[PDB]
Amino acid sequence: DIVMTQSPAIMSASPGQKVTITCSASSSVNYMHWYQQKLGSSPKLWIYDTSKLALGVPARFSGSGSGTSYSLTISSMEAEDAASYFCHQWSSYPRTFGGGTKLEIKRADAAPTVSIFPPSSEQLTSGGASVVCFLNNFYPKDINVKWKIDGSERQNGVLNSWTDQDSKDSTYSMSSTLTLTKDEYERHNSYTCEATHKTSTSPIVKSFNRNEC
Amino acid sequence: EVQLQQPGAELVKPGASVKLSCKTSGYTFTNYWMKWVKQRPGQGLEWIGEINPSNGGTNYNGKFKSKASLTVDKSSSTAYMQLSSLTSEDSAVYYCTILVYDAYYVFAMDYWGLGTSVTVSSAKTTPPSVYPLAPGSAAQTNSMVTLGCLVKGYFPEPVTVTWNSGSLSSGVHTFPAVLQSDLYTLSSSVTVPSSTWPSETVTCNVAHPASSTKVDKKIVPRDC
Amino acid sequence: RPTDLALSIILVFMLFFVMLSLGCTMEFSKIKAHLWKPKGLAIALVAQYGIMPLTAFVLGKVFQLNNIEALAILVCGCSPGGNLSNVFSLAMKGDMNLSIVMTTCSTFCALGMMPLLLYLYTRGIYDGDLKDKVPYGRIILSLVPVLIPCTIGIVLKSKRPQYMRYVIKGGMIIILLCSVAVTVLSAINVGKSIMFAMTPLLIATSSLMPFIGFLLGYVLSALFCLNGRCRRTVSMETGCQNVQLCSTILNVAFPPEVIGPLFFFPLLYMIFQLGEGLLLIAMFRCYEKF
Ligand SMILES: C[C@H](CCC(=O)NCCS(=O)(=O)O)[C@H]1CC[C@H]2[C@@H]3[C@H](O)C[C@@H]4C[C@H](O)CC[C@]4(C)[C@H]3C[C@H](O)[C@]12C
Ligand SMILES: C[C@H](CCC(=O)NCCS(=O)(=O)O)[C@H]1CC[C@H]2[C@@H]3[C@H](O)C[C@@H]4C[C@H](O)CC[C@]4(C)[C@H]3C[C@H](O)[C@]12C
Repeated sequence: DIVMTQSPAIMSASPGQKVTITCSASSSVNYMHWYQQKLGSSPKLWIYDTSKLALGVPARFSGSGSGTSYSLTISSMEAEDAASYFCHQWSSYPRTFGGGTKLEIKRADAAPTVSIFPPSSEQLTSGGASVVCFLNNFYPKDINVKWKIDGSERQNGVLNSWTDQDSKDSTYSMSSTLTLTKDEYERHNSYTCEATHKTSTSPIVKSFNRNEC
Repeated sequence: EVQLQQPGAELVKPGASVKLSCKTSGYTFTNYWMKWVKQRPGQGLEWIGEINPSNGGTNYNGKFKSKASLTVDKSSSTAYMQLSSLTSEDSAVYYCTILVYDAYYVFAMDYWGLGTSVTVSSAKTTPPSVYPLAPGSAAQTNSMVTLGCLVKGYFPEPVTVTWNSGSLSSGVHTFPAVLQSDLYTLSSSVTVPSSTWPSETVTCNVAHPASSTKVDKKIVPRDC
Repeated sequence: RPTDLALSIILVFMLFFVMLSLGCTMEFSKIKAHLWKPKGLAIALVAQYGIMPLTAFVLGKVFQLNNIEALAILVCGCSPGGNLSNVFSLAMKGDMNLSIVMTTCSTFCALGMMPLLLYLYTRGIYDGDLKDKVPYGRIILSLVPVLIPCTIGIVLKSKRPQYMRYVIKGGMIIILLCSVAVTVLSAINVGKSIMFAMTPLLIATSSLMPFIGFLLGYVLSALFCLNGRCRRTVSMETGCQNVQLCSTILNVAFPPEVIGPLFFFPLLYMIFQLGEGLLLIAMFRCYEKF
């Protein structure tokens, strides 16, 4: 079996700059074929036999190389090309796909819009309480979230949930929930959600106090 | 036109067996090989096996020889698969592919199915419980207002969450669900004008086709 | 694909007429005499089934070929003796009364030995089995367009040895016309063959397999001290192969995209086989002139 070391795993790009993806086989492979998978869709054949084009693929794409190092080149990137590309070979069974690279679109950095929503009374009636922290419309995707209870950090019950690229704004979003019991929620009054991003050195601090309801 | 139809999702129990169908129409069924591809969320694609419908000969992957059993029925043009003794790490999406290839005039073209999202449940179905979220009263009033409708503790995927039955299409953000104690929770957010929120009722309708449960709940400010 | 069907039909008519021409050079009594006391036939069978497939195996292992390419080389190696040897052996005055015996017995033995050699050799190259995809309705059907024209030729000679002429000239004329037609039908596909990036290792293998076949056949014949004409007959029967089974085996066993450029391999084998055979024929005729 031939394994594939496809690098880089995550790629950032701009709409108009050339980009290259290298698939590095661990054994001699004659032909290498590239699959493109968009968001929430089945992958479709893109480039086969390392230089030819499938039916419907735009002419900008191009593959080159031979031996154990094949590349995919895009002459002029457009906004429609943000997808995931897998290198696939069928010349030596079993067919093995690559790890895949996630091709994104870069833009100016944006600051997250941190929000805090108090737990609903339905959760309290049920017997628990989960506060949420909404971060919306930020870039780049790397971000750290700090959860503090009564001014003290608590790593217990910390949730993270990213999103895909926004097709309109090319940004991201977050979702953090602190899962605690009703008694634990009633034990404290101050809840603080801390958001740290590269855009601003000073973290964004949002707090909710249950004393004033 | 060439179309390959696959079931949307299949629900199993650990240690059980499941049958995957790939009904093909619009082309003669006994010429192109049927390749099955498994995609686990978090890894790359994996090739499972092939089958020649007109002959029955199959070639398998090394590690799937004892888990997969591809079969076809030319009368119904339906290519089958029979996963056996499923495990918690068999939860993936399985595609059925045919590839057109010839050398007289060189050209190629793929025809993929929509994928049969197979998951291992080991837990009874539970219907969605909408937990409404409202902006803080002490928070400053602004032209745009953040809204959320947290849904927690239901099974299985998928779940459809919209706002006002798809009336709003700008700022609608929905987040992927995460598994917690054999259950998964989902959240959603949207940006709306300050005037439209009280004037027009905003209901975060939730659809759970697997459990056939549809719960619609509106968003109201916290009044005490 | 209609071009492929037309090529198959024209080639079947080609074989029919060329063997109708060729069947005039032998007699039934000599066929019986050579079939009895199997000395030359045993050597030819041992060669074609112990040194050509072994050459395929060793050459594929030593040239660092893929699994599918090695499978194609092995399938071409295990294939029965082709009907090209019948035409070729006339060009060096070989014992034609024995080349027919070689071809017939080689086909009949292949019908039951090709699965055996394939199973014995493809271990580690093929996960499943090849004892089910071998076309047994084609090995025994390719033998008919060889025996029928030859049989009617010997019957024509033995019974009515006055229609020797006329039919020979007509057959040669129609053979030339259909050969030109096949040239036209093949030059349109040689372009796509050269456009496809056939690996030079495969071109070297296809060029070097018939040479090793010829030389090993000659050496084997020299070891057992055969006659003059019988030596060339065995040394060129053991090198000509029927590579029209390789395409069928590969198409049945593997998808059309895995074989890829190997779909043109039988044409390459035929052209290199023709080139080497004609070169040897010219060399031997020059030797005979001096
Ligand atoms: C196609 C023939 C080989 C086929 C074979 O051995 N088996 C296929 C039979 S089946 O489909 O499986 O039934 C080959 C073998 C001998 C070949 C001939 C020789 O190579 C050379 C002569 C040269 C003449 O000037 C004209 C063509 C020709 C007369 C060739 C025609 C054709 O290529 C022949 C007849
Ligand atoms: C390779 C050809 C056919 C053999 C075969 O099995 N082909 C299969 C084609 S495919 O895989 O299915 O595409 C053979 C058959 C007849 C041969 C030709 C004839 O024997 C004679 C012509 C005429 C020229 O003067 C000499 C070369 C030639 C031009 C030959 C070239 C080549 O050897 C041909 C064209």
